[PDB]
Amino acid sequence: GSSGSSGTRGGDSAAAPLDPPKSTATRCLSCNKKVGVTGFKCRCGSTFCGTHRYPESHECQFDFKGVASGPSSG
Ligand SMILES: [Zn+2]
Ligand SMILES: [Zn+2]
Repeated sequence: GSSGSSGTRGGDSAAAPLDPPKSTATRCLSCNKKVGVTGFKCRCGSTFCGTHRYPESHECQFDFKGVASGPSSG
């Protein structure tokens, strides 16, 4: 057996999916990868990694400037 503990309190959390107070973290929205701070915020608010930071890579839910087209992957 071993001893140890880790926890944070406050209003740091910037983006996170609908989850209970049991635990909260920051990960990508497509690869659910630990992005923490390095994460790249998007117009939709969500947080992605340096791989899915761009919109074209991740179907941005937030309607860009309202107008919508929906680019299909040939
Ligand atoms: Zn990602
Ligand atoms: Zn987005």
